[PDB]
Amino acid sequence: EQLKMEANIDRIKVSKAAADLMAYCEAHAKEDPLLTPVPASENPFR
Amino acid sequence: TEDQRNEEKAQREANKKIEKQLQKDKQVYRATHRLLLLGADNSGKSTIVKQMRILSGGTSGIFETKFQVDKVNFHMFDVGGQRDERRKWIQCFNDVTAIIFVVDSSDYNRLQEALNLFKSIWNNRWLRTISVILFLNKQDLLAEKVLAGKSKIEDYFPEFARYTTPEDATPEPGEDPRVTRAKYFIRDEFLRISTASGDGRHYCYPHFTCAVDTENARRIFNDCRDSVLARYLDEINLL
Amino acid sequence: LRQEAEQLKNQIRDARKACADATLSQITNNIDPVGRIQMRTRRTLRGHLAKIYAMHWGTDSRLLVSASQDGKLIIWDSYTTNKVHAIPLRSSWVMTCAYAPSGNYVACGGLDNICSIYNLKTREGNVRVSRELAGHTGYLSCCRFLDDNQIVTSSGDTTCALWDIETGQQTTTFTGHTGDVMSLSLAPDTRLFVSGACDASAKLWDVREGMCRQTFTGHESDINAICFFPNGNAFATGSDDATCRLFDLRADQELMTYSHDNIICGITSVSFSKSGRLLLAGYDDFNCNVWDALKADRAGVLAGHDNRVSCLGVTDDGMAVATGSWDSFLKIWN
Amino acid sequence: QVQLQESGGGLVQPGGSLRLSCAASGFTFSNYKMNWVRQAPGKGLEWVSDISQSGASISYTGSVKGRFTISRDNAKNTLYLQMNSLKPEDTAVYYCARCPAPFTRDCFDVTSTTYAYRGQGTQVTV
Amino acid sequence: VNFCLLEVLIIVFLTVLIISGNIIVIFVFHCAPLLNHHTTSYFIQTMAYADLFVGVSCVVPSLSLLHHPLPVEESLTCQIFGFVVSVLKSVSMASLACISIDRYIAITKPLTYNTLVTPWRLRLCIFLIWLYSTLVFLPSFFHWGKPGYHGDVFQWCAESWHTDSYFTLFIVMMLYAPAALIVCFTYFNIFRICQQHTKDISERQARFSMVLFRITSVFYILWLPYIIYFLLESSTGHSNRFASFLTTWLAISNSFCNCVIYSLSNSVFQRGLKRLSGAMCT
Repeated sequence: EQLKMEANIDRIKVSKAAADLMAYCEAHAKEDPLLTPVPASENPFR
Repeated sequence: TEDQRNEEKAQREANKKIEKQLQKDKQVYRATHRLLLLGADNSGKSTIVKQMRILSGGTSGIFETKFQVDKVNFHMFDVGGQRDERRKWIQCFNDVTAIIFVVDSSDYNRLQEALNLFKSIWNNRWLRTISVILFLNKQDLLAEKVLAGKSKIEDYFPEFARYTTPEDATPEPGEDPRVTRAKYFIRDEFLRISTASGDGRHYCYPHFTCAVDTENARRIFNDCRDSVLARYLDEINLL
Repeated sequence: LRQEAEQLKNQIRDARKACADATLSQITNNIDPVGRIQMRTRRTLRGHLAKIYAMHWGTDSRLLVSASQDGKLIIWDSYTTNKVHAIPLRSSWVMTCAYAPSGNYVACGGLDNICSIYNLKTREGNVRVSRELAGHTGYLSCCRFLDDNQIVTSSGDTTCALWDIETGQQTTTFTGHTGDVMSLSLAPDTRLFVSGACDASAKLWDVREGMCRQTFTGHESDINAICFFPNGNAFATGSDDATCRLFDLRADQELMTYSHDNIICGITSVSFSKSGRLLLAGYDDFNCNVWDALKADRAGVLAGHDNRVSCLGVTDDGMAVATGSWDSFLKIWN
Repeated sequence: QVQLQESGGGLVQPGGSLRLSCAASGFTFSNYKMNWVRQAPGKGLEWVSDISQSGASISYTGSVKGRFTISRDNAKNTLYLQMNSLKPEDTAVYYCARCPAPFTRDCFDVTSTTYAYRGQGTQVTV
Repeated sequence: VNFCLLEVLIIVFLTVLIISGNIIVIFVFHCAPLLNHHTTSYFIQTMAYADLFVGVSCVVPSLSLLHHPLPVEESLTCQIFGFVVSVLKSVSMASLACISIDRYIAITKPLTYNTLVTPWRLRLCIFLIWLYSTLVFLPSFFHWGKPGYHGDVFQWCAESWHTDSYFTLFIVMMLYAPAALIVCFTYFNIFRICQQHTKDISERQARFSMVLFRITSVFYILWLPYIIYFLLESSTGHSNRFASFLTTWLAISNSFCNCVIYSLSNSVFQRGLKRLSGAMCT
């Protein structure tokens, strides 16, 4: 049951996963509002 | 534009009407006292529900009971339909006025489970504030089941033999001393858990409750008085 | 047997461990720090009677819903600080709320074990309940909208369920868990979702088949909140063991822990930023903390509450971060 | 991954003294508080023994209070329940129950049938 | 004013610190959200408004001491100044009274508290405080004596004006002595209840083997020699000059003292002060 349920799925490389996570953080970093703070009128809470 | 001004005026009217409705419900929520009922099943939750129904509502899952005494209304929540584990939905009962706790007096084997339940209530991080009313239910059947004999408390609780009666209110148990030593041991055994730790911010209010005890809603009333009054006496020094 | 299969799974996990040479912060040590991230209460939506226990944002990232155990369901406006509606509720005990991407409907998961679904934009303009989804026996911990019509609902009867509203029956049942399933987050691609339970484990389910695709058991206690990584290959878990952890699907192995010895209270809520550098964790020691996701360092504190932080929600665009607590006060943060 | 296996137990002579162990892995053993819970046939679950995170404070159920003993070895990461002067009704399945939270005096371990942090259990016989 | 400082320095040092404490307590009450959850902290906000206004009034005679820039006849101009303080300090006085009644309600019928102290009756209490504090001392406008010895450096009241003792007796039997009676009655019953409760709870615990009063006591000991010496100099018509001026300034000092004492008294106010200081330092 659990053996056939978990057995089939592949285990990809952790270094590849860390590189992918780093790329996913870096690519959308320019439009990141809290990571890169906004202009005071552009920040709609202001 | 003028339409933006109209939208802002509409939002102002809506927030004013909603704040008016919430301000009207604030007083009725603050006035009414909420009461968690907890306990085992053989401990007569249902019979004391029937006594407050001596004194529609959603019976799906939780049961509700309304009763008012002396122009103060208590609304009292029985957690019926919920599953047995209680580590998480007992966090939801934080701001309640008092945790009523009901114990079957007669059968000594589940008393240890009730004691562990009380200890779990007392030391919980979110339940440390709340005063715990204590009820010891079916008090007559305890007396019959000890006076019939052949059922040793001593086997379950060995510290009963090295125990004596400290004090009592005598005429009600005036037929017998050994039932007095029994029931007052049960009180003392809960109160060892109660006075175990803390800073005196929540208190245990035990009552020896029979099946036929009519006015015991008023005992709930007066010890809600004691809990709220002690809360206010701490509130003087707190602010 | 089953124990030999568990040893085989430990062998495959050790193979993934051999694939895992160094830590992610060890890998991204060439990338420099995020830096300090201060924040301030840009607005303070006050107006609840009792403890705010869960909130949800809108997909406009402008309107939001909060729910408290007084029996009020309040739609706040973040920009004007005005409450659009305040639905009075039949039962007071409410453990979650959810807000449709279409914006028409609001869900109210309660401890009465009935989910309620409300329509906001009604023809008459007076707000009533549309339907009452009733198939659960335990309390309802979390619920989220799959679409406008499909809704996923976790509960304390250890089973999730996927529902359609006008039909009124459980389309799919999700029964793998042993502990009470208490958090869930759903992916942006929406065909797969995740759920953590009180048994220190997260299952990820395909929403069509309704079966546990993957199981992760890194944690040590109850798991209070879970959240997908934005680009969809990972998720973070906030759990009562006072540790937070980042888990991956493709590697099928946990990557990152988020722990400091001085803080001891359990994580209550968790959320991500849009970019995913910036992880946000509510807490019982009264202050939200905010972590660099890829260095596991405490970037900052967002402390403005007097009681435990129940709920924590980031906007879609990623500017504002709403937070509620048991002090009945909801606050919008940067 | 959390891990609990019991060891020891089975049949012994009725007056005998029987030693049991519980191994715990996947967490810091130090901060949690341990319980033993026994299941007699045709019964519900019952809490039997309690010991804190420190091991300085300790508590016993009333029946086997003067009779049995419980010990923790946090550095060795093991739990032990020794039975002394056994009595024939005490035969049961002896689960090792881990408390849910750390740094926490209260627990809600003894439940209906299901619980995350119980061990699988071993059965002792008089 | 070549050597005016040897008497004016007390007034300057009092007034600056009084306004500073008022502003600090005002901001501390405003920033903390759950401070307003209690009913009493509304009255501390009332004291804070009275404290800021009393500090502004103190700043007025300070500017009179050297500059005299405004219309400086002071036959009425300084005179009505005394009216202000005779209202405003007494406003703070009546604040204590209604607070005591508040806590007395919370001791007497403690469940029905929230039905008898509605906030509408709370705004009615605050409006009757300001109205009555105006209304008692108003006939100082009507040429029948002034109730204050504040700002006695004003030489016009030092020479022309004399106390009418019937006016003095009417105002002390009208406003001062009801405040004293109400406060003593409330704290008599409150410490009765509190000590009775304390011994019972400790006896139950051993059987299984008042910052509002501090604020009140500070205010009453600080205002006590002013009323006593006020009655004396009303009674005989004999002045002790430096004693009268020091007594009046010390009576003024209570509004300065209350904010700092409440700062030390509540650690929740200390936490609000810590959060506000971390914000204002940033």
